[PDB]
Amino acid sequence: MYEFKLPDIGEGVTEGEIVRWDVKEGDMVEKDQDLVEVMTDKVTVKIPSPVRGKIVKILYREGQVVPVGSTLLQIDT
Repeated sequence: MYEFKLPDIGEGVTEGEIVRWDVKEGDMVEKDQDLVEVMTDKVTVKIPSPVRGKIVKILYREGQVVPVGSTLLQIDT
């Protein structure tokens, strides 16, 4: 039941926008994927995913913007 939340690398920053997704619902993933881009204010930064398991469901879609402080995906481990 690992909950993945967007960490604040920079200052406070209160915004979460998804430009590209590296995974899809109903598919398996391995601890080795760095094709995910997360935009905070006005910059694109790539970060590797140190997690693995099974994807249950996706509540967020491409082009969706929401203030920082939520889980973009529920994953069982």
